[PDB]
Amino acid sequence: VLNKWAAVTKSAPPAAGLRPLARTVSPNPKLRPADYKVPYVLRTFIKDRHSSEMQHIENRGMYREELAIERSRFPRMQKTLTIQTDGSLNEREFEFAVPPVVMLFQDRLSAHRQRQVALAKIGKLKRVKSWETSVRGKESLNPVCNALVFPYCVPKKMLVRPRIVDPL
Amino acid sequence: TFHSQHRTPIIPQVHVHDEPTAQRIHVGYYLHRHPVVKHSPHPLETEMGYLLEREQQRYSRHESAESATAFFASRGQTIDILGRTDPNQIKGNFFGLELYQDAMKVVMQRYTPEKRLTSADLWQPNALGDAPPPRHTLHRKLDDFLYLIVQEGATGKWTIPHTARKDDESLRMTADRAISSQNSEGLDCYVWSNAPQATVFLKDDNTRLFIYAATYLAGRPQFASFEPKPKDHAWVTRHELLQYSDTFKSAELLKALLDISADGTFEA
Amino acid sequence: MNDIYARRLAQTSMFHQLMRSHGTLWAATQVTKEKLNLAFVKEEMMRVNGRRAMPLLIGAAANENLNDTHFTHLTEHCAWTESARAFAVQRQTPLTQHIASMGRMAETITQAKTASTSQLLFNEHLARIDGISEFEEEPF
Amino acid sequence: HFKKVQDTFWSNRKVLVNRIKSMHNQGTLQSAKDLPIKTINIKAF
Amino acid sequence: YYAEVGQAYETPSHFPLSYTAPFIYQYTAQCWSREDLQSYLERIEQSSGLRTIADAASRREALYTWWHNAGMNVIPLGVLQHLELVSRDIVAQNARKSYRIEQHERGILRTPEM
Amino acid sequence: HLVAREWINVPEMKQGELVERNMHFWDTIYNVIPELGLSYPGQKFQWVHSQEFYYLKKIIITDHNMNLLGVTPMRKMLVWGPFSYYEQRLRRLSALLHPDDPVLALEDPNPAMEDKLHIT
Amino acid sequence: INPSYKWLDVEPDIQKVYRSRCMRAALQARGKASMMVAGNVHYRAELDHVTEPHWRERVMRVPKATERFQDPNYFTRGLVPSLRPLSRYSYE
Amino acid sequence: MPTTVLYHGDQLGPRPLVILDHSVARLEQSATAVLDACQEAAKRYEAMLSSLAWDHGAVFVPLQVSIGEINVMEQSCRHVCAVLDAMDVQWSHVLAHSYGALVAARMAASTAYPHRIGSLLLLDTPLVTEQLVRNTKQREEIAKAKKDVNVPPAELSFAIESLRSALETTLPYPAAVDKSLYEDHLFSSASVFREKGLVRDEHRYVPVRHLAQVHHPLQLLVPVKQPITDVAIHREFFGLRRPAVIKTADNHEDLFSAKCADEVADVVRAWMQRFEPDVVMKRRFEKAAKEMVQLMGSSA
Amino acid sequence: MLYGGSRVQYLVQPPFTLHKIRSENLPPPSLYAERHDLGLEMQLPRDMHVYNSINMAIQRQVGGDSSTLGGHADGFDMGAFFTEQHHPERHHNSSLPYAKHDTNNVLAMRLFPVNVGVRARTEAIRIRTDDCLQRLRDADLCAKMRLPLEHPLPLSRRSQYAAIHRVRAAAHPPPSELSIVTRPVDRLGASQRWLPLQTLKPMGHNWSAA
Amino acid sequence: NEEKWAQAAMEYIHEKNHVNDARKRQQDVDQERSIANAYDRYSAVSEAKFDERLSRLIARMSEALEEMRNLGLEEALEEAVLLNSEQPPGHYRRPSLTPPLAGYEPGFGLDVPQLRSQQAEYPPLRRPTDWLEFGEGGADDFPYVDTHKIEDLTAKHEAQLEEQHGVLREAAPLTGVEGEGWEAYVALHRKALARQHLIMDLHNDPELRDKYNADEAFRAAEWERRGMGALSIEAPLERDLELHYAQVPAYEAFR
Amino acid sequence: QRERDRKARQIEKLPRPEALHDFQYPYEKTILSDSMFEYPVYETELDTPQLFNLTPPPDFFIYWNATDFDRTAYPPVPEDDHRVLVPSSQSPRWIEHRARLLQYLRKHEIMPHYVPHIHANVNLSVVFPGQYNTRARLTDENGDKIPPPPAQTKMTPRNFWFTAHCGNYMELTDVQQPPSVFFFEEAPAAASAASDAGEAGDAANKQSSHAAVNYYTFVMLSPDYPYRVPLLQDRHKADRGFFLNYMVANL
Amino acid sequence: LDATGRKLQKTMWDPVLQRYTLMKETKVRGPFLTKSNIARKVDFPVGA
Repeated sequence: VLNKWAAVTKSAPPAAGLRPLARTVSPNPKLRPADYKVPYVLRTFIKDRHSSEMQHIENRGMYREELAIERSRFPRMQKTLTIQTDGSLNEREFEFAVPPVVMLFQDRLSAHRQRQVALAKIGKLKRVKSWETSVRGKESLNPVCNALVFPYCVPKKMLVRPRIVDPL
Repeated sequence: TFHSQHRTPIIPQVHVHDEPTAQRIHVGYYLHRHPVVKHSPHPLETEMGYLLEREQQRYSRHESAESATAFFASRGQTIDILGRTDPNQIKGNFFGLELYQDAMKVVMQRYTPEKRLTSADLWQPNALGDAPPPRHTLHRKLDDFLYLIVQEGATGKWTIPHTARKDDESLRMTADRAISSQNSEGLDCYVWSNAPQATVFLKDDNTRLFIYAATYLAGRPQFASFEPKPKDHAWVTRHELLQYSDTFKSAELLKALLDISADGTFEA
Repeated sequence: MNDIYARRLAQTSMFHQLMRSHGTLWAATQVTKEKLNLAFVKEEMMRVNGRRAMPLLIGAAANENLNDTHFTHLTEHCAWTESARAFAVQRQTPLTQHIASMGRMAETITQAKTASTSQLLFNEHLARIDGISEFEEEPF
Repeated sequence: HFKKVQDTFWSNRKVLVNRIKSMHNQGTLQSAKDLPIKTINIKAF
Repeated sequence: YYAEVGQAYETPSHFPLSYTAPFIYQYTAQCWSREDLQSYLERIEQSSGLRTIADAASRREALYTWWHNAGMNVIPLGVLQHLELVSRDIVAQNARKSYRIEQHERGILRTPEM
Repeated sequence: HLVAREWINVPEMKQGELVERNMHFWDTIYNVIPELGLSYPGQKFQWVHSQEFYYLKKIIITDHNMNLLGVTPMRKMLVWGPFSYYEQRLRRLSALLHPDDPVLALEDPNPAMEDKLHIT
Repeated sequence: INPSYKWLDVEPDIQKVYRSRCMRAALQARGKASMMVAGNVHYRAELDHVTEPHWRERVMRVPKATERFQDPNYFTRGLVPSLRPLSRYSYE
Repeated sequence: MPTTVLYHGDQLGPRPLVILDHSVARLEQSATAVLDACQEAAKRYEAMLSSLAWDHGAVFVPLQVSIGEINVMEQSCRHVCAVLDAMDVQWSHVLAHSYGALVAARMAASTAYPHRIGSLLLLDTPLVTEQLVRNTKQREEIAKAKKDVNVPPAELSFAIESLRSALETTLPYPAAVDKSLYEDHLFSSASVFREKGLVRDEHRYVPVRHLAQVHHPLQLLVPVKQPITDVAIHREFFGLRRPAVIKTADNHEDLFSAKCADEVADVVRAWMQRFEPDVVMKRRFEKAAKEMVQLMGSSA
Repeated sequence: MLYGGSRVQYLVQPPFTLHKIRSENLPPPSLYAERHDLGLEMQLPRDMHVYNSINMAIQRQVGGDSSTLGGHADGFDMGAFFTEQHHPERHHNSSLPYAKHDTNNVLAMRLFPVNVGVRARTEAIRIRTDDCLQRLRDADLCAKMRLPLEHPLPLSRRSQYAAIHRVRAAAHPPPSELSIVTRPVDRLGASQRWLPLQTLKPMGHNWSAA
Repeated sequence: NEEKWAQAAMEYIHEKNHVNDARKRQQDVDQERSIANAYDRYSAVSEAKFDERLSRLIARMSEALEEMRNLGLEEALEEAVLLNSEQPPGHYRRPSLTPPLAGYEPGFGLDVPQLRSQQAEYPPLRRPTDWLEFGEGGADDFPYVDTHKIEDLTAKHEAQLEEQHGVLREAAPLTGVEGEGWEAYVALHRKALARQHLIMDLHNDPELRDKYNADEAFRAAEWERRGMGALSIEAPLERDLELHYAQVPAYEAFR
Repeated sequence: QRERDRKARQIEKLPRPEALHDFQYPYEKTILSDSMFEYPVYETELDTPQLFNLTPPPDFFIYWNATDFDRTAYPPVPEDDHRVLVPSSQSPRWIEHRARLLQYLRKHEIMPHYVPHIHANVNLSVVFPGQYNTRARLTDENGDKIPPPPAQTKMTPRNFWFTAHCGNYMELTDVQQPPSVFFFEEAPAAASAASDAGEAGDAANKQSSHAAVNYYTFVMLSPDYPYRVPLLQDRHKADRGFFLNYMVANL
Repeated sequence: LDATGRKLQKTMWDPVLQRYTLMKETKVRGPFLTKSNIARKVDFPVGA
């Protein structure tokens, strides 16, 4: 540092309040921290640094005069009419270039109307009946409990019974 | 979503094996029809549509790019199968299958969408201001739910088709045959739970009814074949069920029916 | 106004999808002795339907293994069939579901580009919107 | 600064999978965990 | 004044307050005669509900509030914050002594100079 | 600092005759600073408000206003009261500057030569 | 923790220590000073343990990556005064 | 709840038009003479509705004034929202000409009844007046300026006198009958504001800040000639939409003539055909029809 | 949220809760914190005798650290220290920002024409300051004597009649004594001729030490 | 030719914190603020009238399961409380904008054999129970696993979600509504797995089950040691209020 | 073993190209919050701290007219004004106001040094006759000397910021008139419960001042004559009294 | 390494001007103010 008494002294150094020093990772692989992984965030280069450095903050919690719509996540959704196989007209949206009204095959009902007539091949279309299921295959054991309710399961002395088998 | 059964097994219900001395117990099923069309849009909500669809647009993930193709086009890298960049002609022949184009040009000249308002719902006051009108059309109103209330040929009051519980059956099995028998297996019903939906203790017959919510899918509800010797049925909404309150069987049961009754509206 | 359709089509299902679910909750709230009321079922109903999808590039984000139990497919309502934005919350958008796997290398670029086209992402998407989809009966 | 770090990932990736295809080829049974980025499933390659 | 020096306050923490006066003084002569403190360090014991060195370390709030609403004319609060500085030391050291004796049984065995 | 108004009475000649046109100076700033429109929830505490003109830190708007409740302390500089305790820190800094250093820069109508763009 | 890693403390007040040393060394001359002082070199091993008896566990405890990055929403809701994610190591 | 209604069409549909008018009378008297009272009001609408063949039927509800103080507004809403329950209808478009307007603007504003009013068309009724709004925005600033103490009382005193010396008129009454009510209860100038000019108890009709909330799609009908309800102010409050004008009518009460009965309906029917779902749907698919074919025309 | 991500109700964010300050908790009004909060040319080097000053090898990591004392005891992490200490920037510069160094009058390095070369500026910000020192001494000398201000305050008047010894506070003169006119030649009413304090030549030094 | 498609594709994934609109003005950005509040003012009574109905639906179902227990149908409970796994069949319809057409076939009989295909679904759904059936030690009575395979399966996720939620708090942080929407969804799982971890500890231990059910402040203490709590939804102060001048946005105000 | 572990060490020599969601959280991204960026909101503005602890107007556009010179930027009035409280020993507000006042005195060098043993007992409020004047003057329009405002008769919001509070500021123009002294005391009571006196206290013939402490004397004296000197300078190196402004007795 | 075909540029305190200005790279040997570093005259947008 040059003081007042130096053989040569310099003019005004810059007050640091303008053009500040960004505290960013040193390129030296020893002077970067541990958790730091090379930032391969692939992104469309935003030119003006007003909109560039903005990415480097996370201000989804800060108060907003606007309404808190979940933004910059839902890409851009083009509505188009989808005429279901039974003509029931829905309306849904997609992000890419979808045309207007899209004719639809292979709907929900058509699949069910497919499984039935295919189950009509084996003739089992009609139904399996509970009260008529005098089939009483079971067993009761002590340390057993349902598994389909895993988050809210309960253990007790539970009767065991086989599932239904549907050929399809 | 109401996903398909991915791999979830179906654990059936089973005849019980220890006779618990079954008592006075009936099992009724509160049949209703899924909404056929969507909630009639309140004009405020349409004024909310021009809000979100504006904001959800001007804050798109990629603002200027008109779509995914319109974005992907700007690099010359396509997404579609056939490799078309100009997204106007991807809209003309979306699928690379020209038979589909045939399957369209017929529709866009012949198709005319159906009318949401059923003329069964152009109700006329000259019919009468009397006890509720005969409302038999299951095509009545496609916005709301349509519940089944049935009056017996016994005392005229209204009831839910209800039958007693045999000894070794559960309460889903009873409710399962409770409809299939009274329709000769001529209905496609769907009981949601494996346990009742409501409960009403009677003092007249001491009887304990277990309501069950089931959804009509298909099948003509042959009524004179029902158990409670019915006079005529009624497919009424959760709302006008208050209209039968005068002729209705049990004030203990009416509100115990409105309280499990769904609605496509929830403005009540 | 696809959401204001979805929202008003979840309440009529969270009504039913609770009717089938109150039992299994009643069994559990009998031994924990917690109170089974609106203040309990709502907490349940949120952990099954609402699932903010994480950016799909973390690996652990794509590995969410809790909202596809045999249960969470039963009490889950139909929210993400009525609007794709409700779908881009729970899962990611039908294309970003693909590109991200190629991003985290779970599928080669060639596996993405061909199978991530505007057409397949259409007929495939409208399978989940219907629930008519291929399974793997013996998952490996 | 940007353009140099976006392109490298594409050469830095092709260095990985090419060399790991070989480092699988050499008989080195390389599960999905021991290697740097776990989410890859080599059987997809 | 009391902790950084590390005097051997041999006063167990249950003595009356009047037996922390010989320590407080050695830092406050030129302010109050020694026999004057024994007029302040007794009115504290008489008027307030505090009696012991352990008390004046556990009731520094209850003590001051007494002084504010009862003392304030005689006892200079200089004494109090001095009285609080020793009572938080005599109590401290007795914890360091009582521990030093309780390891010496468990077999740690360190000399006078530790 | 940039002390400027929203409306500036700028003369202009209509049909060869002078007439006053209330100029909307606000549109002059935003063209100069496209940063103010692009507002994100952190920008009022941003370091450099406009990376073009990093010199610019505040824009003192001076427009006579008739509402009773003036602008809230978020957007008004406190200009009343004893701003210090021990010494009005102006008379201290008023010791260091000299009676011969600038206080004004009046623009020049006709400059002596290309250098003298303003007179100090 | 480890007697190999040392800091250099400069405490600004020279009178604050001189006017105690001149006592601490005048008391211990009359045999009236206690040797359990914090500043004693050979006592520091035991001194910490009289006051904080489980300080081993307070530095040995390994923190789960959940609590080390406390819910960022607790920072916007203001519950936690300011999140410090890198200050994780107990230097005591 | 009254039994007296004039249903115009033969049908009643799911969600018909619920037309309101002035507060007909008070049912303190029997329902028979007040029936005649609302029977003449329909004779202004019996004409307009005929041209507007409304596929949902059309209603007319009578409103009573209150025996008391606050029961003027809360009654009429619950009174209206009941006749929507006795008909099995929610979201009914409403017309309005008089005090039958404020009630809609009292329901569509406040909670607990925002789903009964779907639309709201104003025939000639002003909801706010320039004098009433340019004053209330000061009645909010003076409210602070009366409180805060930095303010100089030379400006405060000047701002208060300029607030009473330019006080608010009652809402101009678009009829003759409630000219009582518009000057009796709703805007009793000796009661609606205590501390004269400074605080106005607008909880009886509606606080103006809430008239800055009603986003129920709102429309104003206006005679081209000298109107009541200046358009300049209303566009400021209720969003920048131009109120369609009745280019033939001279003043109010001439909307209902034969000169306009078609277009005062042929612009109202355009309003009902903005929210009826089957209408907007047919213009929707038939849009995409004419949209798609543009892609089949460009295929060559 | 129970609806599957369809954010449609309560979209408007509720404004956050305010975190108040207890103004009584604050430190007392501090004079030494009143002076150096502003930011000026410089203080003295903190040394007449070089002891106690500060070392040049740590003159970079200061600025408000005159007050006695990281997030922890310390380990300095070798990061943000050796990552901020010698940034990629701050090297191969020539003018590091104004840190704590008693270099030339930077308060007057800003106010001066850049036209003049350096060695002729640092010799002219002093002749400016040399006058600002006389203006300050005269005000101290004139006020303490209750005299209305005078400058240059000639040498017979200076040494205020043997530097009167300040009769042995300071007081204004009564407003009868005040007036704008302050030069002694203009006060009484010598030659009133006027000349500037220094000659500014836009010439550049022709000896560069390197 | 491929890595150039991906280079343009992984551009499509990037979510950037982008500015407010430059065309927004304090004259409309409050109008849209006036609309949204005019909506939750509208939808409230449509939601208040919903959760009030589940206050009734639940009342009927609880009091119908507890009646089945007094009517002596004990074993009927343990088969009626069982989870009804049969999903509403494909026959079950989801409503659309317009009703079904009277006899409509896809494209009126213009049938495409391709677009009617049976095709994939992404991703492959693997669930926390596939480590039980379709894994080794093939459980013959799958939906009736032994309890000890649940005391371990649940103990796997609390050792997995606590690790999934470790990285997803540093590697993918996010704040605001989506944040408190992610923590809630997480904390609801660390709670749901906790009551599972609780019933087992309440099951295999025959001591605690009595003193647990003995009083209230114990469970409300024991539940506080299990991490299970009572999630408090933020109360909507939608009331028209004048926000304090310091709570104004943290950006330059609109135009 | 040797070359596999080498290959295992080649895996660590292999690059790790791993696209990230966004920037790494601690090092490049950062989390903003409302706590970081918030205007200082003093919970109570008695000491009038805005005028001293200045903070820059954070915003970019700073609206400063010329008319904002007249306005006397006093703080907003705080409701539950201390001046009307009564100094009972059980009043919850008072206890809060008792310490907060003694909090402010320690902050301003007063309590332990100038006034050593303050027995804060009574709720003193020295209202000044105030006009919110920006400077001493004459009436502008009327061409008249401003009539000296009368002795304050009642405490009020307008007379809030012209009281004597915990260190607040008052423009000297307002204090130019003698101050009105409102003080309320509670400490005198007939007994520890005002009971068993049996009409005693009535036998005290000075009820308003019946006790040996109830005739009060209000002395005002300014320690900073002629200019505010630092405590740590004047506390030790000089012994001079105070500039006695005012002293009423037998209040 | 030739990451930059462009001639380097930076913003640095120009100690003469006391202003942050551009710094275009250039060989270190050579006169730094030649008759090529003259800027063509221009009338500013100021003045009459």
